[PDB]
Amino acid sequence: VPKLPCRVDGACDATIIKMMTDLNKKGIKVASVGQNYLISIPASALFADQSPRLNWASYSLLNEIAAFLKQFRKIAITVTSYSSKYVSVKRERALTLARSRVVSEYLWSQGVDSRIIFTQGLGSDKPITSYTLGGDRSPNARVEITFRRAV
Amino acid sequence: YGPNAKSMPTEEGIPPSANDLLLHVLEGVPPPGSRRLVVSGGDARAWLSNEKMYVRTNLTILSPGWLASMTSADGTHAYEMQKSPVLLVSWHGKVMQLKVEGL
Amino acid sequence: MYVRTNLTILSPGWLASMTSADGTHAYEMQKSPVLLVSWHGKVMQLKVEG
Amino acid sequence: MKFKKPPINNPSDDATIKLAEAAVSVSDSMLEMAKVEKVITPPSKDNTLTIPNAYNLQARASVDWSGPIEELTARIAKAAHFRFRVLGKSPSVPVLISISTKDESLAEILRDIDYQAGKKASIHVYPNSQVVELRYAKIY
Amino acid sequence: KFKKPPINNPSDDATIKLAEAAVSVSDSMLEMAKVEKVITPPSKDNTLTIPNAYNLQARASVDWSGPIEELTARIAKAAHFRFRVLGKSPSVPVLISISTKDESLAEILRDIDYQAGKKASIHVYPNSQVVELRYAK
Amino acid sequence: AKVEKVITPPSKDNTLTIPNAYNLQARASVDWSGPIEELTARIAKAAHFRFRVL
Amino acid sequence: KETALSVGAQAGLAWRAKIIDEQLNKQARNLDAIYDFNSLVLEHNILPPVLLEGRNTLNLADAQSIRISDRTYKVAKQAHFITTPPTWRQYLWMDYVKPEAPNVTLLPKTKAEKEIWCIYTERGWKNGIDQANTILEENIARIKEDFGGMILYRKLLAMNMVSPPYVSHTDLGVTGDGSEIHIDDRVLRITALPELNVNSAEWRAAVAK
Amino acid sequence: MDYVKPEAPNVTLLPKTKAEKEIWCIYTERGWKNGIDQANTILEENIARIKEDFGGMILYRKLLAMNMVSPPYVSHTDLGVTGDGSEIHIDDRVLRITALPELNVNSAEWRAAVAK
Amino acid sequence: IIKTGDIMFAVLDTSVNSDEPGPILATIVTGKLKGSKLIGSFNLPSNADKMVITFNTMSIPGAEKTISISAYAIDPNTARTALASRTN
Amino acid sequence: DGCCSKMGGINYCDSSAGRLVCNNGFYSTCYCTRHAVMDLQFLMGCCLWHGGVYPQLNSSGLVVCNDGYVSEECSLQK
Repeated sequence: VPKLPCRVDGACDATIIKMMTDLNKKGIKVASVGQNYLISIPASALFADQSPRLNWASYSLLNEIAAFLKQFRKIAITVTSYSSKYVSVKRERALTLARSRVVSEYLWSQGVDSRIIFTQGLGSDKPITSYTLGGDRSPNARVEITFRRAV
Repeated sequence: YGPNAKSMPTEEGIPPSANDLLLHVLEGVPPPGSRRLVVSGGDARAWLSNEKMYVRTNLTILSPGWLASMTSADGTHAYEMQKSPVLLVSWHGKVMQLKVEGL
Repeated sequence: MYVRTNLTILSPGWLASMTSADGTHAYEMQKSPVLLVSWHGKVMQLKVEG
Repeated sequence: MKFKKPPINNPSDDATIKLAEAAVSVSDSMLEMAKVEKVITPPSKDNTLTIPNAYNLQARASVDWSGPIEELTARIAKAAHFRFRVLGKSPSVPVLISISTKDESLAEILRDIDYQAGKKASIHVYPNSQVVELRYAKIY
Repeated sequence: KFKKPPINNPSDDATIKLAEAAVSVSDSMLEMAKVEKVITPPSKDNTLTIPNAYNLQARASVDWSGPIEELTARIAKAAHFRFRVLGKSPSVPVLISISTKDESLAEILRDIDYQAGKKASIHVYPNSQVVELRYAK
Repeated sequence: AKVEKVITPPSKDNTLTIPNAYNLQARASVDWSGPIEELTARIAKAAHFRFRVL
Repeated sequence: KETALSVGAQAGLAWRAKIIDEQLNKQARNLDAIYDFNSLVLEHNILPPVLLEGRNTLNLADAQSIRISDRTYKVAKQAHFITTPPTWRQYLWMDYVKPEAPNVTLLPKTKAEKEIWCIYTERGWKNGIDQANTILEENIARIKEDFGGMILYRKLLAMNMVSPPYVSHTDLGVTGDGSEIHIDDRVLRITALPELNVNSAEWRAAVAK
Repeated sequence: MDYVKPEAPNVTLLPKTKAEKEIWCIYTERGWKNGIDQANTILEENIARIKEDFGGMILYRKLLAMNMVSPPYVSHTDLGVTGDGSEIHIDDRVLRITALPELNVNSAEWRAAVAK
Repeated sequence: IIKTGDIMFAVLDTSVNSDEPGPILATIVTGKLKGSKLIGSFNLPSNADKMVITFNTMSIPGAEKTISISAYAIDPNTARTALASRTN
Repeated sequence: DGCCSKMGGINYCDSSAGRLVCNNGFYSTCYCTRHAVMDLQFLMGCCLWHGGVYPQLNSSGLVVCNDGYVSEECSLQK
């Protein structure tokens, strides 16, 4: 029993609430439905203009979201990438697939725990808002991660 | 066969099917004459009757080898095996070790 | 079917299989028209019939 | 700006958790039992033909009885102002009916009663003669 | 002012799961009873109808445990009806036990025939004021 | 393992295809462990199909 | 020390037993509602027997010798006569007795003794808690097994896999001497026990919709 | 490797002065080194044993590829339903192996190989 | 079966002075033997700094038997062989 | 033991989960029952992956396992 862990290691729910509060202060969307979690990031704070090149400052927020994702115990996580319609459906589908691939590879490089990482790119097929005035400044240019906290 | 007979014939037969106690293990009923054990590691129950570990769970055991397995209709499983303080299981693609006391 | 021999059987499988001390075997199984008989490390086939 | 999932009840009990965990399994086994038995046995007749509805039967009731049938149907006959009738002899083993329901008709109460009794007794009604009859099971 | 909540209400997840499962098992076993119960048509039932003549409307307090024929002849004597038999009585007597404080003779004989079942029958004629017993073959 | 494993082409696979008839699209919950003939006669009667065995 | 451990165990076990008996007394009607017995009885008041089914059984007898059985069925408890339906109280109710004998030979002298007495009482309380939970778990597992055997007999009887019980009733009229008389002697014997058919004809199939 | 923390500090004779305390320290260091080397030796023997096991396995696989050994063979039987009126078994199949693997003394059944 | 030299607890009621012989009884209050009682006697030491009780006659309820285990006594929570009295 | 901090505090232990449930509507991180998934991949004890420690009383310092393995590392040597 003293050898048995009373808590799961590296768990503090106060820190969980603190970093969720700071995430919503930063404005990236965080949602919990029962035991399922979905996080959405705008692509304007991550990439360049319609290109899968990563800004050097974005790795700090990548470290923060990896530290958040370290907390839960889960088996499978899924990343999806949404963008705008630019030239062809093929172009933005490939761009979303590449962006999801790169962020998934970085997340596997970081020490997050899962057995399955699924990555999908969808482009501009499901707009969350009909306000399609902007390009990459439009908020539908985004990346989502979904999982379920299991026990 | 004479009283001075050198050898007796070799006899075999059908091997036995299963133990009757395993069905009570599937129900979770401990067998008579046994005693309860301590399970550490998750959802599993264990007993010792006749120098054999009897374990009711729904996971899949890996390391020490078991002598008999029984399946329910709901994924519940019963294992009759050797006595061992440690167990290895696969949960959902993750490897776990189980500590058993009372041996 | 009941069989008395001094060789082994591979494919059909007995229902009972006894032997004496000197090396004579008596096997018993269900009736199959074909037998796979092993002797001296090698395998041959026997066709039984009524 | 805090966060909270909706369902927050009173604190629970582990033994009740175990009871519900057993009960859902028993309910599933009994439910597939009922489905497969319904499949293998098509129905034949409905008890509405034996006991039909009538007037002054629409007064309602909520009951909780877990004893012999006779005092219960005597109370029912007293409420319905219908003449009691008994056919046959009661067996040595009593007939025990446990009922926990609420707000249903007298006709529905009696139909549930005869369905629960099954092969031990039966219920007939004659509103033309305004009588209610219990017939025992003639057996052996 | 204070519409009070239900007292013994299931305010726990275990309690609502338990009560819901109890509801399910009650309804499903009720359906099991419905599909297993066998009934009879009300036209083909082997029941004695009531000829409702005025001589059968008398009341009595009768307890009896034994054979049928003496009781039925006594009933016919009390109701001023002739009584006759048909067939052959069995070697083992047909024994019927009844007990009543206040009952009319027509439904008394109806329950007598209900106790008799398969081995005997009674035909009552109110035109020629007779009651006739008929054994089985 | 790749040079060891040998499997069948879909040219000569002896698997029965779906007949895609109208009446054969029903849902069922079925548990059985026994002889095949009574089960398939039951299935043919439930699907309103004539059944024979040679 | 050890005495503190034992009295803490006794107090915790009795406390948890009273708590769980209180909860069982409080939840009354849904309990026996979900655990019916009188609905499952037979025509001539005979308790139905108990069945068990295992699937995919494998026995390594030794090296070079394995045996596989697909489905195994067991008659566990044989059917017999009965007078009253069983209840849950003979399977789930806990014994209660409060130990009201604090025979103190180890009187607390110092606060260190008092505090180690307190923590020994704490772990005895916890041991009584888990012991009562274990007993209740074994009880509910046993009654689940009993109900499952009853419903398995019902299913295999409906599926034409078991033989029904056969009971003969013999009826005699008056009997006895001139001092003792019985009105109608009726003696019924269950000649045939239920059993599992083995032939290939009795098997019945079903299909849901 | 099996690990149990030891809890047996016992002294027969304490070192009295600084010189014998110093030699107590250096002999403790010598024992520390000896225990380290002993554990390394045991671990190395375990490594050698498991290497022996896997090498024997792959040697059998290569020999069966070379057609130097007999393959194993197993008889299998199966019956209908069985058991008494209380207990029954639906499908009862029994697998007993008969032909153990062994070397073949005749040389002509051995196929050579050539890489590229 | 009782292991050689174990420790039980009892309460004595029949008090006596160290002057004249008399049977003194205690009552076993815990352990495996419950309801058992024990009659015995005393000894007089040369110096009055301690006192022990010669306990020999033990009676156990349930079965009509009378064992003769010889045992002595110790002061609880002091674990010494003295006596609770005055020496002046 | 402080688990549901910056929340409503602990409500009750889900025994079917073996996990605490806070007054805030979330599953807590601390464990309550020992029938739970703690990722324990390291433990002590000798004669492991064997028949356990043989409980016989031996004069010498060697300790054997019940399956025939010799636990000389758990034993002491001289």
